[PDB]
Amino acid sequence: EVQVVESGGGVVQPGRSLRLSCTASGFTFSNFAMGWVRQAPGKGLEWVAFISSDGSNKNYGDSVKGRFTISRDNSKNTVFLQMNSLRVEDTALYYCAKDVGDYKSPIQDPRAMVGAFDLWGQGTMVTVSPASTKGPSVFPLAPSSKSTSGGTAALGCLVKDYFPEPVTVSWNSGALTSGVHTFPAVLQSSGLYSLSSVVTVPSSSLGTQTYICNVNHKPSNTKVDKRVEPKSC
Amino acid sequence: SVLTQPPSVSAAPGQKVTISCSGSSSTIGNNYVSWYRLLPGTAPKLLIYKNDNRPSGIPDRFSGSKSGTSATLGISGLQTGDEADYYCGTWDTSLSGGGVFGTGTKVTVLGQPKANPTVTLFPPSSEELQANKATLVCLISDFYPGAVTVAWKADSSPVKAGVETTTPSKQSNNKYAASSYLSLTPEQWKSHRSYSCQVTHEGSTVEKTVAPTECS
Repeated sequence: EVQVVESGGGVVQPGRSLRLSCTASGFTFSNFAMGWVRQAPGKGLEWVAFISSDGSNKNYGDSVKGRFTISRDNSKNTVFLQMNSLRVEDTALYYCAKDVGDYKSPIQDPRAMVGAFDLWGQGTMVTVSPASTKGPSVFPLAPSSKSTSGGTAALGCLVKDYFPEPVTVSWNSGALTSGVHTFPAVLQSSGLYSLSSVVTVPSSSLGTQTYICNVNHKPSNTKVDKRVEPKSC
Repeated sequence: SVLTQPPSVSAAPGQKVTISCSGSSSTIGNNYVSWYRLLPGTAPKLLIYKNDNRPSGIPDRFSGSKSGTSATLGISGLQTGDEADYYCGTWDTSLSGGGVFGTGTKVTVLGQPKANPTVTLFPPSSEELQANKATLVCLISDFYPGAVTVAWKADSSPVKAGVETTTPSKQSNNKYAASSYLSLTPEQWKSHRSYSCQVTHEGSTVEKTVAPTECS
């Protein structure tokens, strides 16, 4: 069967270069255009680069012009993406993809460029950050000052500016699990991650029960316990 | 450069859904439209190309069409494995750059009751402000289908810069949650009368507002 496999991804500092490779098998490689497409977590699909069967005709997505170069070696069934002058914003999963091609106006026309990809790889991840390992700063998300009677109240902690992933969070050392949700992280333009954790609790408990979020960041050997209390106003 | 899609479409198992893709004559009008499915931990998959052609192996419950400035993907016989994100795409060869993809649509195969989100908007903590930073945190929970749109306002004006929003994540009760952040300077925070988080879900928008001058 037709297959495509990327490699070369990793964590790299801004300014530096990285070369991704894609090897194809199971079809006549020289009869099809190939391309690279990327997707950053929480964002959409973005065209990176495209190259004709013979390697002569190339094009690039606007965000990468003059920094990335695509090439292929038809004797080795390989496509390359040379990435220069990397930015935090180039952080993404990078897919190698095969153009669907088309016939001669049934025989295969190697000059075809359809721009529709009928075979994609699983992708290789590229993360761009200037950061060294760094433990988080934890800030409280205090319950509403209007939750003074009954009902329920959301409270949380904002876990900011750590690297690399992951952080895990518990509440009251694991005593509190119902109504707890810890969100996926966001990569900031700084190249550091942030996330939030929230718990919903009875409003009547806010004056009597202590709530502490316990943050664990093993990469930096850091744990933080942050008491989240009602606001004074 | 923008192919617009609805953020969410849904139906019960066995029913049919359609997903629209809207653009202009420069893109959709003149060029072929393709459609893709993607699902985390899988390679994306081509469903339709050249407006309405199925590549080998794609069954006929998938269809495509195009008229004027909008194109459409149809999926009949909806089944659980169809829950994924769908993207249209086209390539305008009359410009030097590459192709474009649409804004994306989550298709949900309805398996539980619809649930409207609870929205909680946290102003910057005094602690964070003392650290010379300011993050508004909009936490959105207990909704289904698991797709929302989030927009921010400063006073009455839309804000685009400084916004980050996470993809909805399954909760332990099997509903979904999402988070959105608006990063400001302490000056910006104190400079406005209010800020609002607006969350749109299935025909409802819920807006929460906070103010530097009030105890939320």
